[PDB]
Amino acid sequence: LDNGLARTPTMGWLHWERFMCNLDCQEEPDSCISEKLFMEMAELMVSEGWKDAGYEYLCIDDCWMAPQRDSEGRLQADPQRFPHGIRQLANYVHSKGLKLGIYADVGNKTCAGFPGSFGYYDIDAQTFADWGVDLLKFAGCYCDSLENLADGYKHMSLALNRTGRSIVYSCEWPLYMWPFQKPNYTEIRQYCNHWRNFADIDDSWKSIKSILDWTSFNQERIVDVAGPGGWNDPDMLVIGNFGLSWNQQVTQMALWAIMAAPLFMSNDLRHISPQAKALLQDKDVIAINQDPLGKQGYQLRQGDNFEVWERPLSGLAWAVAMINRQEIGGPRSYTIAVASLGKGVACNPACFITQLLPVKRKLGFYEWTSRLRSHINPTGTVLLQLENTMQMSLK
Amino acid sequence: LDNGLARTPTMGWLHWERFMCNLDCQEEPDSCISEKLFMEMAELMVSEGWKDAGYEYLCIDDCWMAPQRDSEGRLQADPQRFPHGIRQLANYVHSKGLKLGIYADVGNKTCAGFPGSFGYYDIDAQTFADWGVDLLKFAGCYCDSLENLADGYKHMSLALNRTGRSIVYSCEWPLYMWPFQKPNYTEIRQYCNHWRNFADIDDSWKSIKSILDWTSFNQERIVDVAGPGGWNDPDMLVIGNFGLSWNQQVTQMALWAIMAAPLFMSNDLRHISPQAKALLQDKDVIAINQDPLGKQGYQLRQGDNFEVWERPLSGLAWAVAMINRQEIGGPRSYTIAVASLGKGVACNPACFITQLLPVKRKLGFYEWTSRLRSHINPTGTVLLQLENTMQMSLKD
Amino acid sequence: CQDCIQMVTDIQTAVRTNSTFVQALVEHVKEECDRLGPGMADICKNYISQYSEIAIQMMMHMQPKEICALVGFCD
Ligand SMILES: *[C@@H]1O[C@H](CO)[C@@H](O[C@@H]2O[C@H](CO)[C@@H](O[C@@H]3O[C@H](CO[C@H]4O[C@H](CO)[C@@H](O)[C@H](O)[C@@H]4O)[C@@H](O)[C@H](O[C@H]4O[C@H](CO)[C@@H](O)[C@H](O)[C@@H]4O)[C@@H]3O)[C@H](O)[C@H]2NC(C)=O)[C@H](O)[C@H]1NC(C)=O
Ligand SMILES: *[C@@H]1O[C@H](CO[C@@H]2O[C@@H](C)[C@@H](O)[C@@H](O)[C@@H]2O)[C@@H](O[C@@H]2O[C@H](CO)[C@@H](O[C@@H]3O[C@H](CO)[C@@H](O)[C@H](O[C@H]4O[C@H](CO)[C@@H](O)[C@H](O)[C@@H]4O)[C@@H]3O)[C@H](O)[C@H]2NC(C)=O)[C@H](O)[C@H]1NC(C)=O
Ligand SMILES: *[C@@H]1O[C@H](CO)[C@@H](O[C@@H]2O[C@H](CO)[C@@H](O[C@@H]3O[C@H](CO)[C@@H](O)[C@H](O[C@H]4O[C@H](CO)[C@@H](O)[C@H](O)[C@@H]4O)[C@@H]3O)[C@H](O)[C@H]2NC(C)=O)[C@H](O)[C@H]1NC(C)=O
Ligand SMILES: *[C@@H]1O[C@H](CO)[C@@H](O[C@@H]2O[C@H](CO)[C@@H](O[C@@H]3O[C@H](CO)[C@@H](O)[C@H](O[C@H]4O[C@H](CO)[C@@H](O)[C@H](O)[C@@H]4O)[C@@H]3O)[C@H](O)[C@H]2NC(C)=O)[C@H](O)[C@H]1NC(C)=O
Ligand SMILES: *[C@@H]1O[C@H](CO)[C@@H](O[C@@H]2O[C@H](CO)[C@@H](O)[C@H](O)[C@H]2NC(C)=O)[C@H](O)[C@H]1NC(C)=O
Ligand SMILES: *[C@@H]1O[C@H](CO)[C@@H](O)[C@H](O)[C@H]1NC(C)=O
Repeated sequence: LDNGLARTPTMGWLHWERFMCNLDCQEEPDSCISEKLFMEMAELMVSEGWKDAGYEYLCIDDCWMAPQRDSEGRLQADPQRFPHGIRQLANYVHSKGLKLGIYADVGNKTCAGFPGSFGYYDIDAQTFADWGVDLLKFAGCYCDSLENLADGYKHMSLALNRTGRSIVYSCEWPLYMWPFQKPNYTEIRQYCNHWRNFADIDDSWKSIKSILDWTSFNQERIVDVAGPGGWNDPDMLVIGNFGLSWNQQVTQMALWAIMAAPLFMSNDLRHISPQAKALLQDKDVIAINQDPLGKQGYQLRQGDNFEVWERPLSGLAWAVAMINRQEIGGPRSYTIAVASLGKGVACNPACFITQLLPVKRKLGFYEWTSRLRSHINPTGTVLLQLENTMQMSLK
Repeated sequence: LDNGLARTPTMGWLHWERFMCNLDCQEEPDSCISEKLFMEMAELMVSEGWKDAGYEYLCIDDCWMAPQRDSEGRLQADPQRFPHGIRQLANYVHSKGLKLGIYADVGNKTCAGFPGSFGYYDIDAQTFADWGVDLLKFAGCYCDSLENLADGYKHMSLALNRTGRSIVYSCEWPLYMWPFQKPNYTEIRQYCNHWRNFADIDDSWKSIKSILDWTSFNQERIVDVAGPGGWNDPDMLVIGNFGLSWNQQVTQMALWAIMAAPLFMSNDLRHISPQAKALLQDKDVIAINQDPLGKQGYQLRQGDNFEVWERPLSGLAWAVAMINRQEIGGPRSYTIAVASLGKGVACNPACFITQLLPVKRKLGFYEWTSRLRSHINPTGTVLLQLENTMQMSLKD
Repeated sequence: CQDCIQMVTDIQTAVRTNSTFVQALVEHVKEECDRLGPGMADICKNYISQYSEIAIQMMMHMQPKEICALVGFCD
């Protein structure tokens, strides 16, 4: 979308994978969906360096609404779970230096059953603008025709523009049309800031595998569409949760850095391991994600349960990720000629290679005819940064 | 098998999941299938307290043999990867106070193309017994017929009885019998110490899911067969590897304690996390698995992505595992009436409940009409031990 | 329900060995495209030349009981 926003991929926090639709504040007050949760999250986003690392958008997913609209036809928050209102929450998030997001749907209803924005596009866009909301995650549940889907997404895209407020417009437009339509992503880039491609992520290595395989299969149609202002959204980061190994978390962080992905956390910042915090606040990996050139990486090759991905970086640099997809055994050795990396120009005539994940170490200079050998853990990813001749005469 | 062995489930160490068939010892000498690997594994099984927990059987899986037999028709190891021989390696294992295991096959070849033992059952049986072998894993790759499979397994069992040495005989009989015929588990219990039922494990949570689902489906066939002497082998333990989370490792340890399963580790003892060491050396969980009553646990309840398993223990004690199979969200609460546990007699009229996994804490006394409430992490398991009115001065 | 679980465990196991019978399975379903009659046969062959390497990968991640539940054999 040509709104001057999402020039780098959007970084922040979303509550759906960790907290879901928890409406029981009587028995579980610390985990139900309330403004207390988001205010504690906004405190920890500054107090733990999440704001310093680049995460800024404290977004809200489903199950924030009252079951009915008000007498004026506007959306209203739940009186028990959000008594002080969305606008006061937005002011508290802006007072902490962060930005606040919110959720809505093109359909009659949202995905949980809360009221959607069909027939109320201008009204709800103005409501989120008056509340001070800086990001919209606009879902596509309970939509009856794809014409209604496309017209609702375009109507909200123009209606948020008519508010005059800078907003981030996250779409689920190609999410609910892939079983029966090939999406024309030029339209989706024209009307959205980033778009959800494949199905919803969960706390499993299965979802990481399926999302990466679907992205690598359709990479001829979605890579060149991605740029500053429009990104491919492979849902949320699930690092810091219950159902991923450490190598699988490293795989998700490295491949989200390669795919120019919007790094939306879904964890509990009150209860997070220091290792997941150090992985999610890695400077040299977020720098790959927030590369100012903003060109999405792609799968270079696959075979022998090995995947090699590369992303062009700004300033004659490249980012190379290698995945061992073999889920049996130990650290497997992989050797690749660096003349095949970066269309033959990434190491012409010499490139310095610095491994960033799973550990930060330097691997010395490699000439054009040289071969790079590394060891990759199963269900793990070795991510590396490659320089070129554009370096000082000091080494 | 009335050999006097495997009265408790067998504890030890196999190599197939972590090291597989690495034969390139020039490029990777530390991680190839050589006697240096097993010597270092025995040294760390003594030095790191793995023996003191209960793991003793340092076993060898496939890819140890020479590509051809010798001039006497006997099996022989690889002369480069095993320069000193199997007998000297077994002496090194016995010098540390451990026991050594080895692998063979009922077919013409093993699963890696190495020579099998079809028509060589007695010869290789006396060869292993003279080398000092205390455990045999017998596979079923490259076997032509079910009659040949059954007769070869019976022949190997009778030959290992004829040697006279105390050898724990592990079989892959119902693993290869199930795709064509319903296995007769009384016969398998008659001839084997423990038998592999489902396919080979890998470093994934999906394999744990499929093994547990298959065990819960066929639990009316394989639970009452299991006792002292005869166990059901799911597969090797994979705790300490690259592909499981902490809660999935907790799930595997608690459920292998519930299922009266053999605890064969398959990891790197040179590179293991302290959390995996503390989980694999949990005294109360191993005491649940090594319970002298020998009755295999069973799935009590399944619903709403929740799984309740229970195992009867000695002294009227019970072990209860609760699994949250929902792989999205945070921890989920679960409340169950304790009168539904242990066929109604586990907490009659009262019972003390002690959580053991994922953390050890005392939950206090619960009556017969009481309801137990708990919280389970996603892909995780809460493991509990319950004692009835068979306790004194611990009741105050 | 359960017969599907046995058959899908068999199909998942047969490529867990990395035998590359993916080509054999694609050739089998391309042969099954001739069951639709001469009109839709080459339509099925065009729709199975693409979208078949990826779909078996989604089925390879998927649990076999989940495959049976999603196609309607169990839930
Ligand atoms: C080759 O195969 C044969 C055939 O099975 C084996 O022979 C068996 O060996 C076991 C050895 O453990 C024998 O079992 C033991 O019997 C002892 C008493 O003998 C008689 O006792 C009563 C009648 O008085 C009968 O019920 C019994 O069958 C015998 O007639 C018991 O005291 C032993 O119990 C001790 O060990 C067990 C572990 O097995 C513990 O659980 C107990 O608590 C206790 O400590 C034991 O039960 C068995 O009788 C033999 N059977 C036959 C037919 O000979 C060979 O051992 C085997 N050889 C090799 C090398 O594998
Ligand atoms: C939000 O919901 C409204 C309707 O509300 C819900 O639907 C009703 C069925 C009923 O259950 C209500 O109680 C409930 O709240 C949706 O609006 C409907 O949109 C459809 C679009 O397909 C309209 O159907 C069309 O109506 C035309 C005349 O009004 C008629 O000419 C059309 O017929 C042609 O097309 C059909 C193809 O479906 C074909 O079969 C015919 O032969 C012919 O070619 C067609 O019937 C409904 O009339 C609309 N309902 C109302 C009350 O206006 C709305 O789409 C939905 N929004 C989203 C995003 O899902
Ligand atoms: C509603 O939609 C309209 C589109 O029809 C949109 O108007 C666009 O606004 C952006 C403002 O961000 C304009 O982009 C600028 O164009 C000027 C040239 O005219 C450039 O100088 C600007 O470049 C600077 O800023 C960039 C960051 O955005 C930097 O990357 C750059 O290096 C410079 O520092 C900038 O590109 C754009 O031209 C218009 N488009 C049109 C057709 O007028 C409007 O903003 C939308 N309104 C809302 C509320 O969303
Ligand atoms: C290891 O490899 C050896 C060598 O291949 C193998 O031994 C062979 O087993 C086959 C079993 O099919 C034997 O073939 C049989 O031979 C007898 C005569 O000796 C025939 O009567 C049999 O014919 C009947 O069965 C056929 C089906 O197989 C029918 O088609 C036919 O009409 C008859 O009903 C049958 O041909 C063969 O003789 C041996 N060869 C030797 C040298 O022993 C052994 O089985 C393999 N072991 C394992 C574990 O796989
Ligand atoms: C996606 O669809 C749109 C149509 O909505 C295509 O845009 C059209 O491009 C032609 C260029 O020849 C223009 O004349 C039309 O005016 C455009 N339509 C609109 C509504 O503006 C677009 O080309 C399609 N994307 C791709 C990649 O083909
Ligand atoms: C299984 O084997 C035992 C002994 O070998 C026998 O008594 C029993 O009848 C067999 N079961 C069946 C179903 O034939």
